[PDB]
Amino acid sequence: NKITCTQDFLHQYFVTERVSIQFGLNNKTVKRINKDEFDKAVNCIMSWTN
Amino acid sequence: ALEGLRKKYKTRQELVKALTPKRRSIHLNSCSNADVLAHIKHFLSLAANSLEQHQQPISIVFQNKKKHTTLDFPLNGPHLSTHQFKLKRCAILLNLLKVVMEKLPLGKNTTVRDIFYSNVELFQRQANVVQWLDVIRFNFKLSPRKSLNIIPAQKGLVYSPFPIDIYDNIQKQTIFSGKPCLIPFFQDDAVIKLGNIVIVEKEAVFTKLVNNYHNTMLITGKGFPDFLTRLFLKKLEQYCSNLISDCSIFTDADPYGISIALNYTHSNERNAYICTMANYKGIRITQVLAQNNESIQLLSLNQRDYSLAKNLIASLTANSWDIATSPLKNVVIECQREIFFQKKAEMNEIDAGIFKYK
Amino acid sequence: ATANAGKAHDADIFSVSACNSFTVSCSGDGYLKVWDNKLLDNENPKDKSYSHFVHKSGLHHVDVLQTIEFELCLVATTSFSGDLLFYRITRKVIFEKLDLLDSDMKKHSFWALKWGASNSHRLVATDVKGTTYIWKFHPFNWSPTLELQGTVESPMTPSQFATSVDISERGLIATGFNNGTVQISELSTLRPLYNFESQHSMINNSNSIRSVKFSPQGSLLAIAHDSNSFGCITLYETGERIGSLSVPTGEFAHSSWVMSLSFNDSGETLCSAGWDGKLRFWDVKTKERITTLNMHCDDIEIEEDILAVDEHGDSLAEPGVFDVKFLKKGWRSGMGADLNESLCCVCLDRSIRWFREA
Amino acid sequence: ARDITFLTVFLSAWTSTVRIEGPENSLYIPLLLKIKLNFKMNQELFTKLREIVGSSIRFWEEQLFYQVQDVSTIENHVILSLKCTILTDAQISTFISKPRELHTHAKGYPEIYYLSELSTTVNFFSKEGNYVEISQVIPHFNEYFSSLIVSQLEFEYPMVFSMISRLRLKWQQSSLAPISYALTSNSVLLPIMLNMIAQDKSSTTAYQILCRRRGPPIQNFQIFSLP
DNA sequence: AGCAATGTAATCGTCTAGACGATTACATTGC
Ligand SMILES: [Mg+2]
Repeated sequence: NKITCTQDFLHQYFVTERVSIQFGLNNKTVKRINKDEFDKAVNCIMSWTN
Repeated sequence: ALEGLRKKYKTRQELVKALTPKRRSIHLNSCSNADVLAHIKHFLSLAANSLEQHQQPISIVFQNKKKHTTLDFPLNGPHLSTHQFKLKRCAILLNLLKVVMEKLPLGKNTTVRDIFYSNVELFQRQANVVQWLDVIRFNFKLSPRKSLNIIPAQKGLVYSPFPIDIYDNIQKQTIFSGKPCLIPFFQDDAVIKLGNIVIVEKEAVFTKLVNNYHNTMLITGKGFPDFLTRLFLKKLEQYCSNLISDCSIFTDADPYGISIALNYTHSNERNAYICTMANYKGIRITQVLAQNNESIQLLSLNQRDYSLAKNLIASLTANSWDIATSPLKNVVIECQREIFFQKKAEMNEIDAGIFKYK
Repeated sequence: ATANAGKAHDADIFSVSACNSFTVSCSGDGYLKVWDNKLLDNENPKDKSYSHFVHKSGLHHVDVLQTIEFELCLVATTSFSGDLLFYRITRKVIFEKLDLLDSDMKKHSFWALKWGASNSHRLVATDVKGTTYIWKFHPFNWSPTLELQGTVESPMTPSQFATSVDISERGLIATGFNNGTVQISELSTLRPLYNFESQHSMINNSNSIRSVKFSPQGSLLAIAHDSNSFGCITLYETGERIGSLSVPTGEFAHSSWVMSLSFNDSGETLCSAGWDGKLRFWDVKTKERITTLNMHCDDIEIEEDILAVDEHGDSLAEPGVFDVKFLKKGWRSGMGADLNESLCCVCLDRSIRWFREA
Repeated sequence: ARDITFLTVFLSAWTSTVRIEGPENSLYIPLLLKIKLNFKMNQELFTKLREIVGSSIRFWEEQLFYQVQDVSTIENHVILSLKCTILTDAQISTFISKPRELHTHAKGYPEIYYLSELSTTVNFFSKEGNYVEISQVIPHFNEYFSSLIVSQLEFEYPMVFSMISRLRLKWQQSSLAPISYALTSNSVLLPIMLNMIAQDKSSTTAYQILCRRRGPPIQNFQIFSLP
């Protein structure tokens, strides 16, 4: 099987988000990315540099 | 695996309570040896087979002293509280429930101290055993004192110049004349026979009177009196009041002595068995400053000696109004006097003939 | 020398005050017993006891305030649980309890109390821990109000009992303590000018401070303490020692603690109230005894008004004195009202006896 | 030879792997446990990455209660030799091995499997290419090695990568033998109770955020913190 | 040493989701 995301479950349910100082589990920088869009993006990145 | 727990249940609540392991909440309750034996065996067997075959997380639930606590086995409370070492209370409960099994059929009572010393590395304290005994005693509608063959350890000690004779239909024990021994143990039925009362504390002044001994009997529970000493005093009074006379507690001037004396004198509104002869002729602060006209005896009050002295002023004067006439008038006035004077006396160093009439 | 108000209260009188109209005196049995100052020729003050129940815990301190320049008079009193209980005594007599403090602040046990007259009326009161608050009166349609303006924290750690206090004219809040260290502050600065201590350089003991009184001018400062079995008074001129008033035999002024003392109107005499029962009058120049007022319970043959036996059975032929006060000229009424200056006293046998010499 | 390889969650594109040495109601137990973190990136980059990897000793020693031994690099990897502090060989024997052979009958005991290797294959794709930026990968070393713990490694292996479950086990393992010794005058129920403690779901991180939350400061989860 | 009380710490209800605050809990005084 595959893992979810720590924030996907954290955002599907209604958590008041103030657990950043307590649980430290809220990192806003990046989220779950679909495999197809990520693959096409990295392919484009490699193709640009050549 | 979340594939089946996240995409099918879609609620913040209604999930932490539904997808919770099936707990078999078991009640401790369901006046004879066979009845309690059978009920405790049923508890033990129903817990054991549930753990073994069905694999059921047990949830022990019981009642506590009325002014509810549930001891779940795999600490399955979804709230990791810092104060959560709850399996050391459950393993003492289930261990005492085994000693009860091992001691009931023999019909010979065993003290709390022996039970503690059998498994000291587990119970870790003789107070814990008593605390958990006074819970399974209540949850079984049994008297805390007349109970499932577990007895106190005879703290209180009595000096008497005449052989008193207890009579318990457990057969009779016998306190002997002139031998500072412990008060004999007996159940709540004995007809005490004689063949005056001066109660003390700390065992130090008591030992001094035993050494001196210049017909006065010297009952003395060592700190704050135990149940055995209070039962001894009560039954002694109610069976030989026409012999004995002038019961007198003797404590020092600290706002602790005034509580040790209060233990003999009167308990709360639920005060079943207390010695009612407690004419508290204690060593007051106006009795030391009068003999101080023959390391100072007078010690200034700290923040514990006083905080507890003004707590017997707020407590005593709660329902009764008239201070002019009351059995606690003497206690209240002496309690206010220490707070005003800021200095408490002692009885260890000021021993004299005041204890006797002459 | 004046009509003794024997058997005033029935538990224990603990203080007294004077208001040129009133002679308010708290006691242990909950209620004040204000006595009208002006009699006519012989009327006993017993029928003038205008009692009013205040708090059932008890009372230890009391102080009054008279402003005549329309005739607002107040009476403050602290209880044995710790509470300011201002009572605006109007005029027959009505005891309207006043509430000038919020319940939020009322969390600590106030102990001492003393009023400060306006030259801006001020009142201060020490806590049991050692804190010393300083209020300020704004009576000014009618709403008396007590407003805080400072608090001189006890520098010591751990803190002591904080027995006494003063609000001297020019401003020096001599907060006495349970072992020397008489804190000295300023009424308009709240910055401790000095921090005194017990000049005794003997072994470590508990020499408490019972009273701290100033001079009407504002120069002298009487200090009354005890060497744990005697009474001594040492002046702290504004600690800086001027001398130790005592009597020849050692270094003691009384055979027991000097419980209270007060200055005079001209500041030329220092009356003393000792547990030894005498009232030895000192002087600020000669430092010698003037007169002795021994007390005994044989003034009246009839036993119904005099008290000679305590609650337990001992003989109070040697009554202690908890508080005495001085009355200005034209305060008391009777013979020698203007040519003589009167003083009142409070004894152990619960008998307020106003006094007059020559 | 059953093996489990978690699917590649594209947070950058990386993977995982749990190697087990068992015979095929189960109880998973740490070996005696090496956590491999080979990057497989097609400079000082390896030095700083090893620094971040070794910056998690505070986590492994204050949350999961482990004991690091080596941070050795076998020519490609940043492996961490981890020895369990709670599930020591003495406890591993005492709790389960003795009744598993002493009480030989149709008991129903859980068959204990094992696990040694956790080979992660985090493969970053930097936007600028070969060059990287420091402190930019903390919310990439913290949103994978926390998501994997939250999702499955606390459910299907609650004894080796579970914070609160291991905390409860080390809290209540002292009174685990005398609670059955007083229940059946034996030690038969030790493996069943140890399996039930792992099977408990009310001690995973999923059911711990969603509560009344009486105590804030626990489960820091900010692993691989930059020095 | 068998019983007890003080002090504060932690959690549990209400009332403004956290807080505070007004309540019980058990550790550390004590005789
Ligand atoms: Mg004592």
